[PDB]
Formats: sequence, C-alpha cells, structure tokens
Amino acid sequence: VQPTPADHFTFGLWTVGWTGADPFGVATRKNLDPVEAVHKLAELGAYGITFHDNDLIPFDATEAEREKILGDFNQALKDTGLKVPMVTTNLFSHPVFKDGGFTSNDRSIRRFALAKVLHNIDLAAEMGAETFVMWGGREGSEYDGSKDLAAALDRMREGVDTAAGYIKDKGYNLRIALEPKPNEPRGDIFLPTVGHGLAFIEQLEHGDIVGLNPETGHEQMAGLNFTHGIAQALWAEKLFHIDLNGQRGIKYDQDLVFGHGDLTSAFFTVDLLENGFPNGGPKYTGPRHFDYKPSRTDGYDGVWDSAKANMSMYLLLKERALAFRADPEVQEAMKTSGVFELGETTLNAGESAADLMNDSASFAGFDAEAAAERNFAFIRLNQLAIEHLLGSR
Amino acid sequence: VQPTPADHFTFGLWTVGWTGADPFGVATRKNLDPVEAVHKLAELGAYGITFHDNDLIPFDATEAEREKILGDFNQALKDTGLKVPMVTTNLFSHPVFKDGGFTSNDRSIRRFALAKVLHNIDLAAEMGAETFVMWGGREGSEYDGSKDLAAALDRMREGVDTAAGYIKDKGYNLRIALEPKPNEPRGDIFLPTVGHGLAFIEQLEHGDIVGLNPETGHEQMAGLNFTHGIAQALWAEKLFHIDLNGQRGIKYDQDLVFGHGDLTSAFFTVDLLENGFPNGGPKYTGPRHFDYKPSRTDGYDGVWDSAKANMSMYLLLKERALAFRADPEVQEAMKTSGVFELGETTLNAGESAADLMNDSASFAGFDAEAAAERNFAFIRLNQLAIEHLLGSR
Amino acid sequence: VQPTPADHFTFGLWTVGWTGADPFGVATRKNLDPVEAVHKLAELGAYGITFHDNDLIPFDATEAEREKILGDFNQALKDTGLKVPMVTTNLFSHPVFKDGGFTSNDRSIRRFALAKVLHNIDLAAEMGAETFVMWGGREGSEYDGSKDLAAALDRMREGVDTAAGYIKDKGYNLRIALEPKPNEPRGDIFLPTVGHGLAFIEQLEHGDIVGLNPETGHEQMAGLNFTHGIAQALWAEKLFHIDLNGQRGIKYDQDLVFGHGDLTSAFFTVDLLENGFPNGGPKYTGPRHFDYKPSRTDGYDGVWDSAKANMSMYLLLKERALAFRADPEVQEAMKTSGVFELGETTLNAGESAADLMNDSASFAGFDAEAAAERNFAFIRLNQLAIEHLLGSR
Amino acid sequence: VQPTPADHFTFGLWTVGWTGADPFGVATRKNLDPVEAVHKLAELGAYGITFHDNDLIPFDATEAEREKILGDFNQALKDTGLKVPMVTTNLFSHPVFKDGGFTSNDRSIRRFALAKVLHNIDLAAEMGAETFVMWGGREGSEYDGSKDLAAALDRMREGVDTAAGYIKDKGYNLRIALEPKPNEPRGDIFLPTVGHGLAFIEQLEHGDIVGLNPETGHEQMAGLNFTHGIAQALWAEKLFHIDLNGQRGIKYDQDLVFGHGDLTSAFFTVDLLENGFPNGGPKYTGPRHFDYKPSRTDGYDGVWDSAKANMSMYLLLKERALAFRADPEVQEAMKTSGVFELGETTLNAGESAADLMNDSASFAGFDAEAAAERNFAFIRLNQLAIEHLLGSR
Ligand SMILES: OC[C@@H](O)[C@H](O)[C@@H](O)CO
Ligand SMILES: OC[C@@H](O)[C@H](O)[C@@H](O)CO
Ligand SMILES: OC[C@@H](O)[C@H](O)[C@@H](O)CO
Ligand SMILES: OC[C@@H](O)[C@H](O)[C@@H](O)CO
Ligand SMILES: [Al+3]
Ligand SMILES: [Al+3]
Ligand SMILES: [Al+3]
Ligand SMILES: [Al+3]
Ligand SMILES: [Mg+2]
Ligand SMILES: [Mg+2]
Ligand SMILES: [Mg+2]
Ligand SMILES: [Mg+2]
Repeated sequence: VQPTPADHFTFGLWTVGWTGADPFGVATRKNLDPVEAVHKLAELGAYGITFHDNDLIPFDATEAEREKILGDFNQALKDTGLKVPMVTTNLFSHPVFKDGGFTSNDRSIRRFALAKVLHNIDLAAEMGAETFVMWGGREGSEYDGSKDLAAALDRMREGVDTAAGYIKDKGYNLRIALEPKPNEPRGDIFLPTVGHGLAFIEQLEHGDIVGLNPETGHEQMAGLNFTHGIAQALWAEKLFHIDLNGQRGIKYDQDLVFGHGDLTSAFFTVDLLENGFPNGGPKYTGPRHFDYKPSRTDGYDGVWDSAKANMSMYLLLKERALAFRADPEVQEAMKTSGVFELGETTLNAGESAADLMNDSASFAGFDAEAAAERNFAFIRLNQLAIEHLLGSR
Repeated sequence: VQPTPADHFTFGLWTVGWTGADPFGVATRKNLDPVEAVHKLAELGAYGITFHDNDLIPFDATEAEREKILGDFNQALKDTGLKVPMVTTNLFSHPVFKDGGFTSNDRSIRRFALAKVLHNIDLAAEMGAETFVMWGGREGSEYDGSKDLAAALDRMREGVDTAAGYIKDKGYNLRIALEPKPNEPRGDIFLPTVGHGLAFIEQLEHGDIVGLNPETGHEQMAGLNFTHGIAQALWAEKLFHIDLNGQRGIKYDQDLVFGHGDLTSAFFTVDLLENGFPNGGPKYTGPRHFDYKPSRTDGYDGVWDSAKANMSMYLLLKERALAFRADPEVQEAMKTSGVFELGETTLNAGESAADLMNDSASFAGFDAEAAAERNFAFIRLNQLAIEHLLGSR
Repeated sequence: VQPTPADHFTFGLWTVGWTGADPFGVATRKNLDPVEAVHKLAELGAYGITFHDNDLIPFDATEAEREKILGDFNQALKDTGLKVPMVTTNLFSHPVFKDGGFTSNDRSIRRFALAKVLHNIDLAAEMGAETFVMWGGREGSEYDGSKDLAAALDRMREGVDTAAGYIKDKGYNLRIALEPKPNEPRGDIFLPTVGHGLAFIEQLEHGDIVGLNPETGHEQMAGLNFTHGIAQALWAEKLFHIDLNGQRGIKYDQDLVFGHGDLTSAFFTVDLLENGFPNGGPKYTGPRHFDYKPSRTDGYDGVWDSAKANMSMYLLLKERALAFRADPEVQEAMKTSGVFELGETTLNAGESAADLMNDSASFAGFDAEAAAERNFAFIRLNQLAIEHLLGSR
Repeated sequence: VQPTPADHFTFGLWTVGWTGADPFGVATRKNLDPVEAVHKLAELGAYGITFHDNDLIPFDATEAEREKILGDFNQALKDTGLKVPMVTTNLFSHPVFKDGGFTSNDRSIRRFALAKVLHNIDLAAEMGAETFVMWGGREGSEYDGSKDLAAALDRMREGVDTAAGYIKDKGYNLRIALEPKPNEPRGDIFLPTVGHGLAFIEQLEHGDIVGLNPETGHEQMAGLNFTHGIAQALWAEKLFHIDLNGQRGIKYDQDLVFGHGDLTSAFFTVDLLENGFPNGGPKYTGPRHFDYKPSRTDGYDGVWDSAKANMSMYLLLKERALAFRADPEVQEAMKTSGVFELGETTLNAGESAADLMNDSASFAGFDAEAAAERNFAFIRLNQLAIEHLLGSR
C-alpha cells in the first residue's frame, strides 16, 4: 500500500511537530522546522498540510518575522506541491484564553479572540484552504456555577455567526467546521459530541456554511460509536472535514495513529468513508486528515514512521473494506439480515397514518409472535466482517 | 419538606411498579396493582402519573379486559385527583421488537410499531396527557454492519413525522418528546445524547411539535454534564419533559432515586430548573418526573420510602439552591467571576466584523499578558455553592 | 481453522442456553435442553462444558428429579466424550441472594449460601472438574452505607476458607477460582478487578488452592487492560482458569463472542495464552473457556454460529500471533525497542544498593540527556503487530 | 471549622506550586518559592508539607546549590514548625524517564532511576519523613507489544525490594507506599488500581515495610468505589498514607479540591477515615494529605482559597459524618438493614463445614422463599445519610 497524493491524506503541522510535553513531563523532541515538515510529508505521499495560526507564526512575531516565515512556508508549498486544505486558530495555549476565547467570561478577551479568528480567515483565504476549523478547547468549565449556560451558547453563536458573516462578506470560498470534544482541557466542554455540534448549527444565522469536523478519539472519550456519529453528520449533509486518530478507551485524548485504537471501529469508519451507505446516500468527499501525536517515547525516525503508519493503516483498512462489500457471501448475509430491507419506506406510496391504523394486517391481525421468530443473523454478518478484516477471506 | 401537588412531581407506573428482575435474577416483589399505585402516590403528594401502554394494558388483553382496566384506572384518577401528563409506548419488551420498532430491519415489524404508537396517541389524547414520549430503546445495534445508518435515520424520521402529522391531523394538544440513551439494551442506540436528539429534530417535517425528554442517568452514562445538556435543550426551546434519577458512573443504567447519584450535579440541575439562567432566558415549566427503580433489595415499605425520597431530595436541593442564589456573598462572587459579564454581547451595537478587526484596542494594541492576569476565582464560587449544598451557610 | 478437542475449548451451558431476557425484554429463544447442548457442542469441536448447579438442576428439584437429570446428563457426556473441567454455583438468581450469598447482611442467608456451595463441591468432584469457580455477583452494594466494608471481607474470607478447607479435608482434586466483576448486578461488587481478587487471596488461610478466573469483559468494564491484568495473575501463578468474551466499552456487560469486542486486545491476549512471555516465564495451560451470550436478535442458527465464531476467532488470532512472533523483522523490532533488555536484572550479580549508589557511572556521572535520545520505536513495533493481525505480513 | 496542626492536614509542594501548564497551554501563574509555600501553608493551619526531590532541588543543581536550598528550606520548617511526613521522587518529568524509571526497557535508565530513589531515601530519612511514596507514573505502555509483562513486574519488584532492603539496612524509620494510577501519562500504567498494588506487595521479599498510597481521583478514573478500595487496603493493614482530591468522572485526572468531585463518595471516605468501621476494626491514623491542583483559571488568591477549601471540605464532611453516626434514628436504620449482623460469623463457634452441610435447618429445610421477603431498607438508610450530608437532620 503506497499512498499517493490522490488519496488526499492531509496532516496538521502540530501532529508530527508535537514535541512530547504532557501533564507530567517536558518535551522529548526538538522543535520541527515547518519547511522540513512540508518536505518530509511530501516525500511520504501526503497531499496537504494544515496548521493553527501559531503553529507557524509565533504569538509575539513582529510583522517582518511573519512575512519571513510565510515566505519560507509558501516556498516549501511551491517546491513540493502540497496543498493547504484547512487552517485553524489557536484559542487555547496563551494564558489569556484560560476561560475560553468566544465564551470567556471576560468581554475584552472575547473581543480579542474573535479579532484573532477574523484575521486568520484572511490568511486561510490567502493559503487557498477550503475549510476553516473551530475547536473550542477552552470553552467550558470545571465547576457548574462558573457559567451562565444560556449566555455561553449566545456568546458562541455571536462569534461563529460573525465569522461566517465575514466570509460571506469577503466572498471567500471557505466553510467553517466545528470540532466537538467532551472534555480536556476543561472539565466539561461546550458542544461536546457530534450531536451537540449539529444542534447548535441549526440556531445560527449563517449555518449554511457551518458544518462539522468530528474527531475519532473525541467521540470515543464519551464512549460513543464514531461511525454512527459521522453517519448522522453525513445524513444531515454536515460532514465538512474529519480528524482521524485512535483512542484506547474513556480516558485522556491519546491521539494515537489512526487504527492504533479501536481497530474494528476504524474498519467500519473506512467502509463508511469509501463504500458510503449500503442503500445509497451522501458520501464523504474531503481530505482524510490525521490529527494524532507520535508517542513521546520515540525519536524522529518514529515520527516519520507514525506519519507513514497512519496512511498505511488507512490503505490496508480500505483494501479489506472493499474486499468485504465485494464478497457475494457478505452481500447474501446483508440481505438475510435486512440491511437492504431497512431502505424500503415503512408506509406504501400515498398510505397515510389513518390508512395504516385501519389496515388490519399491520396491527389488529398482525402476528407478533410469528414475526419475532426471524433469525436476524447479525452475529454471522459480524464474523464475516471480522474475517475480511483479518485477511482470512 | 412536604411535597404538595403544586410541586408537580409525576412518577411513571413502571418505577414503583418495577418488580426487581434484572440480567442475573428474578423479580423480588409481587406485581403492583395500578389502582393501588395511584392511591399510594396520591397520599404521598404526587401530582400525576405516567405510563407505557403495556404497563396498564397487557399486550394480549382482549377488548373487554382493556375496557375493565381503563375503567378501574380512570376511577382511581377520579378518586384521587391525579393527572396523567405523559403517556409512552412500549416498543421494547415483546420479542418482535428485538431489532427495534421504527428502525427494525423487518418492514412488517416497522409497520406494526408505528401502528402501535398511532393507537397509543389516541389513548394519550383521551387521558388528557400534554406530552407523548418516545424512548427508542431497541433502535441501534451491537455490531457496526447490522444497519445502514442513513436508512435507520430516514426510518426513524418516517415514524416520528407520521406520528406528529397524525397529532396535527386529529387536533390533539400533545407534543412528542424524544428520550436519548447511549446504550442499553442495545450495544449502541441511535440518537444517543441530548445533542443527537436535538440535531435529528431539525431534519423533521413536523419538528415544531417534537422536542426532548432528557434523563439524568442516560447523559451520565456517556459521562456528560446533565445540567449542560438540559441548558442546550432549554436554550433551543426544546426541553418538553424530564426524567429525573441518579446514576453513580459510566455503567448500566442504575435508575437510583434523584439525588442518590451525582449529588453536586443534582444540586446544579435543581438550580437550573428553579432559578433559571443567571442573566435570564427560558425556564423549564413542566412536570418534575421521576423515572427510577426502587432497589430490588427492598420490600414494599422501601418502594414508598424511595417514592418519597425522590420528592424529599428535590425539595431539599431546591431549598439550598434558592438559599444559594439569594446570598449576597454568592452574588458578589458571581460578579467577580464574570457570570454576569458573559451576558453582555461581544460586539458593540452596530459594530461589524470589519469594524472590530480594525479596532486596535481589541487586537493590535490589546495587551494579552495583562488580561491573562484576571483571577477568575471559580474555585471560591465552587466552594460557596458546596457550602450552601451542605447547609453550612 | 477447524477446532478439535485438543484445543481445549470449553463453553458454559448458560452461554448457548442464554434465551434473551435482558432488563428491557423477555426471552427471544426457547429453552435449550442440556442433553442437546452436549450433543451440539461436541459436534462443533468443543472439548468440555461447564455449568452452574441451577443451569442443570432446578432450585426446586426433588432428589428423584436431580438423579434423573444427572443420569441423562452423564449419559450424554459418555456418548460424546466431553469433559466437565469447571463447575460453579448460582448464588445470584433466586430472590434470597438479593444482598449476596457469602456477604449477605442476613446471617441465615449466609449459612444457606455456604451450604449450597458445600454440596456443589461434592457435585464438582463427582463430575471430575479440576476447577470450582466462584463469581460473587451479588456481593456488594448500591449505597456506601449499606455495608460494614471490613465485615463484608471477613465474611467473604470465611466462606472461601470454609469451602477451601472442605476440599482439603475430603482430598478432592479441585482449586477455587474467584471471578472479579466491578459492577452489575450491584452498583459496586466486592473484589472488582483482577488486582483486588489476587490481594484478597493473600489474606486467606487456604490461599494455596485459591486462584483467579478473570473475564475479558469484566476488566474492560473498569477500562483496564485485560492482557496486563492476566499477565499479573500469570506472574503470581494465580491464573487457574479464564472466561473469554468481548465488550465494546465501559457500559453493561455485553458478553459478545471473543474477538467481537476490542480486537487488538484480543490478539495480544491470545499471544499471551498461546506464546507466553518474550523472555520466558510462566504459561497458562488450562482450558480456553468462552463466557459469552448469543445476541437476542438471532435465532438458534446464530447460537451455533456464535459458538463456532468463538473458536474460529481464537484460531485466527492464534495463527496471526504465531506468525507475528516468528517474523525476523518483528524479533529485530523487539530487540531495538528493548523488549529483551527488560529481561536483564538492573543490578549486577552481587551488586548491592550501596554499590549502585556509589557507582559514579550509574548516577553521578550519568549522561541523562544522552540516555533520553533513544528512539524506543514503540510505534513501528505496534504497526508490525497490526500488519500481522490484518494478515498482511 | 478552622483547621489546626492537630488535624494532620498535609499538602504537597507541587499542589499549590502547580503553575497551570496542561497539555493544551502554558503556565498561567508565576513559580511559587518553596519558603513562601511553607510560610503560607503554616498560616492556614497545615501540619506538614510533602515534596518530590525535584520540587525542591532542581535536576541540574550542583552540591552548593542543593545545600543552599535545603538550609533555607530547613530554616522555614523551623520558623513555622511544619513537619515533613512524606517524601517522594520524580521519576517522570525528565525525558530520560519517558519509558519509565524502574521498568524502563533500557537497563542504564533502570540503574539511574533506582540510584535517584536510593539517594532520595537518605534525604527522606534526614527530613524525618515516616513515609516514602512511590508513584510509578511512566511504568506502562501505549501498545501491548512494547513490554514483556512478566519482565516489567520482575523489574518493578527488583526496584522496590532494593529500596526496601536499603531502608532496613540503614535502620531508617520509613515505610514505602505505592501509589496506583490506571492511566495517564501512559495509556496503561502497571499496578493500576488499589487491588493490583496490594497483590504486587505480597510478591515482595520486603513486603512488611511496603504498603499503599491510594488517591481518590486515581481509583475514580477506572470508575471504582474509592471507599471500597481504601476499606480493602485498611482491612489488609496496608493503608500507609493517602492522597485526597476530587474527580468528576472517567476522564483525565482533574485533581480538584477534595469534595469538589463525587461529594457523596467524599462523605463516606471521611466517615471511614474518621470513624472507621461500624462493628469495629482497623483505623487509619496517618496524615490527611491533599494531592490536588488549583485550577489554572484562578490567580494566587484562588490558590490559597483552594488550600483552605480542602481543609474546610474535610471538616464540614467530618462533622456531618459524626452527627450521622451518632443519630439514634440512623443506628436503628443500620440495625434494620443488617449492618451489625454482617459482623457475626456465619459459622457457630466450633461448627465445621460438615456440621453446617448436614444441619437441615440451614439448607435442606431452609425456607428460601421466606428469607427473601426481608426488607433490607437500603434506600431509606441511604436517604438518612444524604439528609445528614445536606445538614438537614
Ligand atoms: O483535541 C485537540 C483537537 O484535536 C484540536 O487539535 C483540533 O484538531 C484543532 O484545533
Ligand atoms: O432507559 C429507560 C428509559 O428511561 C425509559 O423508561 C423511558 O423513560 C420510557 O420509555
Ligand atoms: O458476569 C457473569 C460471570 O461471567 C459469571 O457467569 C461466571 O463466569 C460464572 O458464574
Ligand atoms: O498522578 C500524580 C500522583 O498523584 C503523584 O503526584 C503522587 O502523589 C506523587 O508522585
Ligand atoms: Al482535532
Ligand atoms: Al426515562
Ligand atoms: Al464469567
Ligand atoms: Al498522588
Ligand atoms: Mg484531539
Ligand atoms: Mg433510564
Ligand atoms: Mg460476564
Ligand atoms: Mg493524581
């Protein structure tokens, strides 16, 4: 399996650039020059690179430094051919963002945070990004009385709608993608799961350009089924981007290589990205972005190995998932279990509520105990899927 | 603390009627006559009673039996004065519902399930209920390939929209309330959290009459903040009902008495139900419904004790939550922490995106390190809240 | 991969005999006759069968019924050659055990539970079982004040030492194995994980014959690593038996087929059971016992499919794990990462604490900054295992 | 409730000295000088202070610097009278310990880690500490194939027995206390819960002087009951020290103030530390050590508030717990529920297993159906505890 730019594997600069500092220890790796990252990633088969404004341009950078850095970075882009599909803002590392950007209790700070996002939309626009991500990491609380929960959601809408309004105003071909996370760094984060982000979008003035950027590990941190979560995002036509990684349970976000967490879940995420829905439906057509961190135990060969591991993992799962649905045994098993039958509407063409209550065959004369005898054979369909995952079929 | 009908404590018949059978053991209590439950609950201060169609009327009941039971039950209602604010359908106990009602793979079963709900809307209407609850307990899967996830959501919409359409058609003064649950009985349940239920409502043809019925324990089973979840439901004006109980962690749904789980969370749920939001906003005005199960270890004195425990727990939390916000120290502490400041809009009246990026005080000349010095004092606000919870203030 | 008696695959009578009643519904399958169970299991390639006293003999059975059941049951064993390697007692389904068997607050229930176990040891010995499992499913509480926690453990010790002493006194060739479970059906069970189980055994008078019976799903309910957990039992020489199944997450116990839960974990469990430790050490030679339940959505064809699936899953993982370890590229990745270097003692033969203290090279002149550059290459080593698991190397 | 030295409240230097760097941002507070820390703590009513060798003496410090630091530090102790009851080692922050101290795959890191601990025992003894804590924070893995699991435990044993033997050899008056942690910073830590810690100690050569140092937040990260967990350590005579804090859920460790997590659990922890067991047994007489971190959102006023808050929380719970147990209504609720009857031996003085077996009244003529009607009244008993906790009885 060799990734080619046609695969669309994108990586953030913070992923391979993550230095190894965590709650209990200092960095184990030297900083990564952004030019170097770009060249390395392009030699592995990456299609593009993403960044946070401060991944690239330091918080205190003078104008001269910003031009230099950008000059250096765009040169690397021109040399390698890498695209920049997504840009995001860091509204979490500086101490001023300790209570949030957009939902900070301090108003002067809320205003700076929205100003910092607006400037970053310009930059995103200049880099040719199609997506602008919002990961509200400091938006939330440790204690329940710290916030007025209705005012926090108004404050979040004000920021997102101002951003969206500004895109429309400038004529930028950019969409906003919110990235849910249930906790960490805060005790509780606002809009914690794919359903909470989708719900919020519907309350926005400019929600037509706002969608989601679900991350595997984030949903699994609430113990939810990531595949089910991206299926709801897809079904509402709001899956604008994805952050792929692995997580091994309900605990801190591990950010492991994609497929290095819940493998069977990973397998069915790739089937959904590649195969779409069994009865037809929208398909995810964007970048397959990896948002992970190379373990701090490993030196720089480990970093390039882990970059590679991501794309290898995606490609192997993809091979198996295509083999899985192409198998006649699997198709027959899907039929038997009623996967295709789920696709047929419950009512008949022009059959109303009254029409059906009335129909004696569907209710009064319906034989509930006979119907209950159906062997759905979901275990056998599950064994078939795993056997294809293990490469034994 | 003595509950009076003015408190609006409602209980389902399945709660005190729960007999004690679980995964590993048989019932420890005799069945509860519904007439008796009604009389008992009315003597404790209950305001109303709720039920599932089969809690009352057996699945195989002949018409004569249904009239008898209903005659017996409405007589008890007339004698005690209890109201019936909510009615719900059992789409989970019979073996025919093993794969779901509305999202069953078998179409004949999907049709029976919708027929069973439609008939139950009539009954709900006849009992004078204001709310009709939908808890999709068997809608989901154990294995990821069992369902076409986009067709499961279409199938769920077909059922809910047909139900809603039928209410509108009959002129019934009833609203539908969906009740999210992340797992149990299925491995994964569709619409698993408050955000997922709210997201789905926005895709419905008749979503103006569809809202939520969040349950405490259900949200805590995903490890989410229940108070934050009902604040988002309130903020979207979709908190139509509530199921109160307690849960002690991420594990099976325990269904303990309300306040017998996460006490501090319970405390802040009551503050939100009673006090509303600190800066103003919608208020929950419905029944305070308890959906719990008396421990199987206890005999029938324990059952009435636990019914009582629920209302006692609510009333004690309520007393403390009113004392909490009335305290001048607490009001000052809320000010200092910026609880009130969160309520002020981020932008100035008629200030646009361009206007703010431009303003040098908000960005370019904003002093980020000085701003970061603010002591938000959230710990001290948290200690103040707990001290009022413990009755030491 | 076709299993054969030589594989030592054993199944409980309650696994395939599980009829589908969960907490939200009734049985979806007809009762399985135990003689049919023996015939079907033997035909599939099983080596043995295990049971709970009330899995075979009803609670209410008379001595005539008991003798009748055992004679047919023993004839079936004969006809097929299945052994009965483990026997266990039901100390959880009847309403008398609602507060527990050995740790019930009621003393008369405690003597009844212990007498029920004492008679059951006699049946275990008669059947030729080598292991007597003890799963204390109702030993625990929902509320912290329900029990005197020191007393609960004194009473647990008393039951186990009385039973252990009875084995010793009659010279039966049997060992006791405790099976930890963190929760369900109690909110908290005593001896919740493998560590608590092992710790508890060291306080026993007759600890020499008491060991553990870990269950995959049970340690995963606390989010613990099952391979780490069994490694510690193995290391202590206390892994006497095992219960294999699957669990997707921290939630109720699912009891899926082994392999249908956390697959990467299942792969390494199989590497530890089959291959042991990289540097040598203890090995688990017992039966490979499946403690799972066929999903309630499926008819009896799915029950036999599921039994089959457990054995296939085990043999497919076994194969990948043998090929994984045999791979020269893997053995070289292991040597880079220091897997074999962990096997070396830290101290030199004859070195003492003082010796090492005052060895300048190990401390005072140690280059800590040079030692930290070591690329452990744990990521690469993990990718090699998944590629072997995926049937790609 | 004002704390006083007699309360035996100790705080680590790293708790109040924690500056705010988390995984998504930098320090939000200035470094706290250790002499200031002693002065501030003593003034608040603390009895003692604990520290990690690098909390006081930098990793790079020269012998001149080390002696300079200790002389000022020892003068402050003198001036104030604070004791130093526990000393611990940092075997987790420097990049050399990225794979662990005692269980690092690299042998040279293993001798360095053990030498660092050996020198630290000498400092502990000089300071007059009675306890030497060992938190093995980097002993573990992210991937299952990274370690030989039996070797990891042999190496852990080797370090602890070498250190234990050194204490014994120099006649220091010190005990070792292991502090279990399930995850973070490793995906899986060896000896993840109290049970694994206790089990491991029984395999030690010098186990007599090795015990535990449980931490509230740490057992709650596996969803375990902290009161059950410490009860087992207490019952084993292995609770040598404790780390108190709060955690809201299975997620990263929050280290909130004690009481700001699971409050009902905190109440019963305090009842076990203060009051012991209802029927009598062992008691924990050590210091009440707070292992927490002041939230990064707050300035130094919140740091002193938080230190204060830990002590108040403990004294408020203590009070409620003394009044709870002293209550005649509670003592009568306890007697109904069988709390005192669990204290009776199941077997009669001199009864043997055979005796009970053949006692018709305890088995053969036992009315199991009559015994099951017993109302244990666990719900009512729980309501009495919450009402005492709520300051209402
Ligand atoms: O949990 C961290 C999130 O994964 C973010 O890194 C977003 O991907 C970008 O801000
Ligand atoms: O988890 C079970 C749910 O709580 C349901 O009982 C609804 O409340 C009613 O169907
Ligand atoms: O959770 C249930 C346990 O797995 C038990 O079935 C034991 O294996 C046998 O009693
Ligand atoms: O998770 C961190 C632990 O609580 C440690 O701080 C120990 O208490 C001391 O090393
Ligand atoms: Al991301
Ligand atoms: Al409910
Ligand atoms: Al088992
Ligand atoms: Al600690
Ligand atoms: Mg992340
Ligand atoms: Mg429920
Ligand atoms: Mg089990
Ligand atoms: Mg900690």
